[PDB]
Amino acid sequence: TMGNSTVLSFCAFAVDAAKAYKDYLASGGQPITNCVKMLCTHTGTGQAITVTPEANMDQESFGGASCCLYCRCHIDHPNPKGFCDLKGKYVQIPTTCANDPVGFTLKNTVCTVCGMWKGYGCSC
Ligand SMILES: Nc1cccc2[nH]cnc12
Ligand SMILES: [Cl-]
Ligand SMILES: [Cl-]
Ligand SMILES: [Zn+2]
Ligand SMILES: [Zn+2]
Repeated sequence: TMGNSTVLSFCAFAVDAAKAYKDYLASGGQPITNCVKMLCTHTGTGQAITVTPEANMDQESFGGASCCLYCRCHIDHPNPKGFCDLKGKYVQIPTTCANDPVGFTLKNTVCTVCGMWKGYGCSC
């Protein structure tokens, strides 16, 4: 395995950190590990990003910042404000994707209607 520090350093100093990690994953690289898994009942709302763990039976709940490429790389977030959607919150990851929470949050978008992940929880 490359190891978390080797992967995160490679992405952090890349001109495009998101593309560096996606290309690394596509190459067969081991996902970033040591995301902070939360103790929960799996009876929550199943919403994507929440003040407290909200995993349903089809999700795992994690500490938000631990699942954010930009937080883990200690680099600026790519928006005008440099605001992080995940920091200080809990993130629900479909169990089928929970081996790679950083890649999941990087690649996916929260539905502004139901507040669930588009293409997963979202039933709009
Ligand atoms: N997705 C899940 C549902 C119920 C229990 C579980 N323990 C770990 N993941 C779980
Ligand atoms: Cl580590
Ligand atoms: Cl979901
Ligand atoms: Zn972040
Ligand atoms: Zn929706």
